[PDB]
Amino acid sequence: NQQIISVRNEIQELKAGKDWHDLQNEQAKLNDKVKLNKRLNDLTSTLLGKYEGSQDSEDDSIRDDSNILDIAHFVDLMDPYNGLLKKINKINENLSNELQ
Amino acid sequence: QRLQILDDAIQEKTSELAEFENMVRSPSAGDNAIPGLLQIIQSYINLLEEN
Amino acid sequence: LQEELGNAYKEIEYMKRVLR
Amino acid sequence: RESSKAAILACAAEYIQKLKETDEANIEKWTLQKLLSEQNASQLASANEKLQEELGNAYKEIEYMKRVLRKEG
Amino acid sequence: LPQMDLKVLSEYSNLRKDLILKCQALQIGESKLSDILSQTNSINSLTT
Amino acid sequence: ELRLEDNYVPTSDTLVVFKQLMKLPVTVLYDLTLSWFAKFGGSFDGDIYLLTETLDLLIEKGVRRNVIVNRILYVYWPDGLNVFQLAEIDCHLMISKPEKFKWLPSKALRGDGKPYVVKLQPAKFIENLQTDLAKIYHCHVYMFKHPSLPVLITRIQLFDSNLDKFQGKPLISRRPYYVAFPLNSPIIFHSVDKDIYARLVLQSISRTISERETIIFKPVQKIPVKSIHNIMTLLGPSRFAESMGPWECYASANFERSPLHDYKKHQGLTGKKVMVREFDDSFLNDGKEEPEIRRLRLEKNMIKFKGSANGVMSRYSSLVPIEKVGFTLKNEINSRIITIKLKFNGNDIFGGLHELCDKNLINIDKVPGWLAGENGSFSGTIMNGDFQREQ
Amino acid sequence: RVERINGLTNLQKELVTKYDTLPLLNMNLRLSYLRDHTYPHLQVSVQSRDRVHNDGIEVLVVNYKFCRNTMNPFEIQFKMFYKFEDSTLLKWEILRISTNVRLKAKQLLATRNFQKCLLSLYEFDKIKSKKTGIFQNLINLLKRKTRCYLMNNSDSLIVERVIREGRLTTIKLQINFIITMPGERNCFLPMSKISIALWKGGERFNQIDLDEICYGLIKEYGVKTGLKEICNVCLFPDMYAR
Amino acid sequence: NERLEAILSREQNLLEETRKLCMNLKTNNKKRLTEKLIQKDLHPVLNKAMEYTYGLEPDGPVTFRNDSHELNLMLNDPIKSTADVRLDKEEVLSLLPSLKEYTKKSKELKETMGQMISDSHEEEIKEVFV
Amino acid sequence: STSDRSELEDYIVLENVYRMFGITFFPLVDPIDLKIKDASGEIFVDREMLGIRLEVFSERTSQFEKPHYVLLKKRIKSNSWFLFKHTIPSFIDVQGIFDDTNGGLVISHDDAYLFAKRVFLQLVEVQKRRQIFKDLEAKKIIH
Repeated sequence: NQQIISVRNEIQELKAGKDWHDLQNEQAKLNDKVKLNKRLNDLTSTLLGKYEGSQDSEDDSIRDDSNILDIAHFVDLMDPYNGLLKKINKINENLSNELQ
Repeated sequence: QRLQILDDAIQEKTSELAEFENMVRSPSAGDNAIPGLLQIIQSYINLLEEN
Repeated sequence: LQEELGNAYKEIEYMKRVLR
Repeated sequence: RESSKAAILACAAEYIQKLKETDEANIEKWTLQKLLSEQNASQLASANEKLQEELGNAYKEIEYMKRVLRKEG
Repeated sequence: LPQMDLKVLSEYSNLRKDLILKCQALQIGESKLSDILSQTNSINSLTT
Repeated sequence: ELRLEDNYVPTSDTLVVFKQLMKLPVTVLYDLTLSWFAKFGGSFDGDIYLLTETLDLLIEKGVRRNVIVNRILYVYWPDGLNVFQLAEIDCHLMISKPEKFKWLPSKALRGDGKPYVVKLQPAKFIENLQTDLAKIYHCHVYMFKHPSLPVLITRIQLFDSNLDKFQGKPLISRRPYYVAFPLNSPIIFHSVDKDIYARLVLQSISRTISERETIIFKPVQKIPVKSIHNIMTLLGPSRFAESMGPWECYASANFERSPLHDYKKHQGLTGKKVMVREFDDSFLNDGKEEPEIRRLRLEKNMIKFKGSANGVMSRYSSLVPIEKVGFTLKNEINSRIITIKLKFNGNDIFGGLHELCDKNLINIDKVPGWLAGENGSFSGTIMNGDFQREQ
Repeated sequence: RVERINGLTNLQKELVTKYDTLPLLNMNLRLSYLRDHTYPHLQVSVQSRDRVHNDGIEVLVVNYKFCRNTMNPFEIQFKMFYKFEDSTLLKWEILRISTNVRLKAKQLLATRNFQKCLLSLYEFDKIKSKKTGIFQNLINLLKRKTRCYLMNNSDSLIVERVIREGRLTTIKLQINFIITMPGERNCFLPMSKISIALWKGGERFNQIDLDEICYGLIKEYGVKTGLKEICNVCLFPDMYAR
Repeated sequence: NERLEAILSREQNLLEETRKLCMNLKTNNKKRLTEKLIQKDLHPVLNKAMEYTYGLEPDGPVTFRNDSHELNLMLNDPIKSTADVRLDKEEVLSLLPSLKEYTKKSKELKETMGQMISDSHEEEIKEVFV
Repeated sequence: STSDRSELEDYIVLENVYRMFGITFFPLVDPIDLKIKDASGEIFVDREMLGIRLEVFSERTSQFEKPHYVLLKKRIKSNSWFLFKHTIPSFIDVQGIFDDTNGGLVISHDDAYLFAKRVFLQLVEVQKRRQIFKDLEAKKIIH
């Protein structure tokens, strides 16, 4: 029974240890750096050619954020408060105050 | 079923966006007059700033 | 040298666009 | 900070072993850093040579389109 | 999920791959729905 | 099958149980008897309402608790008390007398090293703990919530094996091991025991809490402290943790009010009355001093040792009495490490030091933070002016 | 010696008579902290703290002028109704918003709990200033080597560079720093998103692995250095084609 | 006693397996650092990440962990996959039929917004006003 | 006087306006760290302290909750703040948040404000969650 308790305590101390978490984090870091370096090499190859693979294609909008950019620009354009027309009206009042 | 309710929420959002799209579609062809007025105003403003 | 190469490529674009 | 004699001796042994591992790891880290610095220097020299010959080709293109434009007027 | 008669193993691998596709579609749908919710937020702000 | 259910009867000495129920008042005995007969029943014959009426006749007869103790130990359950009864009476003794129990705190560290805020699903936790400890020993575990504190106190009881000793067919009990679970706090309070069974119980608790990522309990203190309310004030998930002694004003927030409040009653407008403290060494040089400035220096000592001018309310009694603290102050006087080991003992260390400061035996202008009750009940080494606790 | 200290007490006189852990009552020092350290570049102003003492209600009007962008700072003006004892905010209303922040603040201020509104406005001002600083740094780094110009109302930076490989095809990179104010939905703070988009001669790259690369470089190098390395990767293949 | 013998045997087998896994992970991480990304195939913009990560151990992930709270930043998070099973866009588009509907709806909305902006002539009056 | 009373009065009102934000810095001196320079008797603080307060606004009661105070003292040998005392309960890992801020050591007031905001977001989270559940109870939707 004492041996069982001791080996289970060893399990708890080793699985929740600091070095084991260090090794797991280091494995995650190596995987991330390997994948990032491979993708960077593929990107600079495709951006300069001789790739031998796709890679340079965009036809399905599985993830796109040009539309939200366009929405923000359109909203900023015809804002009833600042907008474009109200800036022109502010220019009109400034010119009227300067002249008359 | 989680993806089903996710797609239902997405479809409701697309219905809202399509409601807004019919709300903004105004046919017009008056850009030429605005461009001509802007060009004339820019030329006159450059002439005024040159003095 | 990158600045010089960019200026040289801009000059190439100038002589290309002024050409026929 | 430890209190008992046995705890002090055990922590001293652990610290001596940790310092030994730190020294070996620092030696390996310095060798890897020297390898990285050598790679960076050689690569930057290669990029300098490449863009230098590219600039030479670009200036040859300047002269070629210059004499072409002088031929045209 | 780990990966490995022959028909049971092939069915398990196919089901695991299908669940991986379910997870991928779930994260993509969640991120997309957040983006659409931000767009609808801006659109309703302008409309109001 | 080795797990112990709530209907097994163990061999317990009748006299020990007799003197154990003597300490309980009559009303908790009444509530226990009705709850026990509603759940499990007894050898006494009668309806639940009939037994309620019988206990009613007992309580408007004004009978002493000794008679009802003899009744519930001799006619209601003459064969022996069930394990649920033996656990629930001892938990009720814990509720009635909290000062008779000492607790040891242990943080629930996990993984990288960030503390794990332990959350319990109580019925599932009890089931999983009993199934885990059933593989090793004959275990019965009972869990209840404190009527006053926001904790979840468990009680783990372990049973062992068994001139000619004739025959008993027994299952001898040991002293129970208590582990207190606060609601949302990494700190775990457990009973003071260092045998292999306490280590087994804590190990099984750490294995059965986790279920997602391995959790180790690291003890944050080796000196036990009494009175579970005090250890929740010290190590529990309260504001008074990490703000003790001279900094209890921040933990109680009696000095500032909301910014939405009357600005005529602000501290900066009304002001506070203080005294010029002499930075020159004049304490060692020095009778019938003025009773207004004497009140001010008493208030100064009160502020230094309890944080508040009026205190958190004889008057020397701190918010939490501390039994043992030991500080190891280290300085560097011309490239020499000079260590001073101050050890303390008593019923309330900082209250006694406050009393000594009131008697002009300790300079209140030179008594440091750690001596004044800051980071209380923690013993450690003061290096470079920073207190780091021991392990 | 017994001394009375108030909000106008000298700092040295306060340190003479300091034996408690309470904060310093030197109110000039307190406001110096509040103005210079916790909330810099914010010109707060209170101009009317009149009261209706029959109801015991204090009427406060304050002006918050977020002057981090000194060229065109945006200012707001609140009106609070105190309870002056048993302190409850019965009603708060927005008296005036500057027109250049009026839409984002109009979406934000529609919800209650004005503490979140003030913190979100200050955080949005700080994040917008950080965006302008980062974009100005990248513009100054790439002004002469490439072509830098802002569009989408200074929310996207376009960097263009012609490359050797063909008949001088151009490579343009769009980097985004859109800032979102929480109006419909997961907390009250103004959020910020960074995404990149690369074109070579008019052909868009795959956004999935390009966003993987953007995530990796920003995760590794931070935001300023990360965006610098994104620009170096996506604009100069010749420097890295060894 | 036999039951506890079996329990101890299982626990010792688990301990040996866990220690072997830890040593294998340590040697595998060392070999992966030595044989995969330190070679000439390393991209030159990762030369500075390697320097603080392994060369001499600041400006790296600490800077991003500061910036993600300073700016309240998000990025486009990676799609979590395992065992090199890359994402199948056709499968997830067949799994969410409303994504293509949003594709065409956003294309129509962007076309309407673009023609509205072109009619507005904001860019022409923006440059001549500065 | 009465003009100095007026200026202190406005100062108190302005301090309340600043504390309406929620995250404020207040000056603090540890009485132990008071020493004299002995040139003429100038009492200077030895180790500079910095205390922050976190006043979360409870919209359900329309009240300010009681403040949580975090006090940072300067290290003697490194010139960087460290988590001296705090009045925040243990389910919010303020030590982990402080160690996560700028990768350990913090120097400028920007890093201190970042740590303050990071823990004030947790306070907002718990207060908002409790507010939603208490409003669910108040509307008699749940028992």
